[PDB]
Amino acid sequence: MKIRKYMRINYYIILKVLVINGSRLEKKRLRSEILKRFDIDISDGVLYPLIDSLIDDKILREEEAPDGKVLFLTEKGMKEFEELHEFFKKIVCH
Amino acid sequence: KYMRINYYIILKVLVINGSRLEKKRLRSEILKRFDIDISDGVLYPLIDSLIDDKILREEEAPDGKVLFLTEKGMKEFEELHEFFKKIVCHHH
Repeated sequence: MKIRKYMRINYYIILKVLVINGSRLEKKRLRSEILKRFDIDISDGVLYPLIDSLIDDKILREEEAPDGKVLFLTEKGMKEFEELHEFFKKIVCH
Repeated sequence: KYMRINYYIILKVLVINGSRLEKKRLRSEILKRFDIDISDGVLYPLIDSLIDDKILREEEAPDGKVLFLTEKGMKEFEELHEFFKKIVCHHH
C-alpha cells in the first residue's frame, strides 16, 4: 500500500465525525463536534478548505437547507473512511 | 516537505527496532512491518531533515550508515503517538 492523499489525521477526524453522526451533519456544527469529541480545535481557514476538497471529490455531499447547509457522507466516502480507519489502526494501534 | 504521516511511520519503525536501524533497511522494514511502500525519494531527504532537527543521528559504518533515534526524537514520537492513539484507537 502507498500513502494516499486522505491519510492525514484531520481528514480521518472529519469523516469519523460524520460517521459518528449517522453520515449526516449540519456544516455549522462540524468544528464544535470535532472540538468536543476529539479535543482538537481546527481553525476555519484550515477546516473549510478540507471540507471543500471532500465535497468536490464526492467523499462528502452538501445540500442547501433553510437552517444552514447539511453535509452528507456518500457511499464513496464511507468506503474511504473504512480504508482510512484500517490504515490508521494498523500504523497507530496495538 | 512531505505528508506528516511519513514522519510518524519512520519514527515508529525505528522505535519498533530498538531506536536503531541500518539506513538501507528502512524502506524494507516499513513494507515488512506495515505493508506500506514509501519511496527513497521521500525517505532519504526526510531523514536528512530529521538529522537537522536533531531527531535522528547518522553514524557511518560498514555495512552502511546507521540511523539512531535521539532522546529528542524519542520524546517527539511519544507525543505524536499519544496524540494519534487517542484519536484513532478505541476512541469514543
